[PDB]
Amino acid sequence: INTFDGVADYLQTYHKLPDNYITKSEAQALGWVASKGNLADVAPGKSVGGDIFSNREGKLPGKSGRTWREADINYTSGFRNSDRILYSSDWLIYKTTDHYQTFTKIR
Repeated sequence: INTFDGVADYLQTYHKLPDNYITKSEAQALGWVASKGNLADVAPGKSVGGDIFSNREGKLPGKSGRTWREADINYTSGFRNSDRILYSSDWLIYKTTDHYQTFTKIR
């Protein structure tokens, strides 16, 4: 599952990202080399997702004790694309299609 709707629904319902996601640290460990654009070479079918998103430009809504995490969307192979899903600890879901420049709420 790696589509906006698909990951959005999965998260709200199962409260974890689907099995095709790995964090950046786990992908680095597995052999992911960002400037080589090789994720799909060292980890076919996998997307990076689950890392904490700091929210410093402060574009997404904050709240006492709320954490934001991210996951890449639409990724198949090559260099990571510009699409990301943003999900809080309390399950508000937002998406970005321009490298966190703008966000739209989707759930």
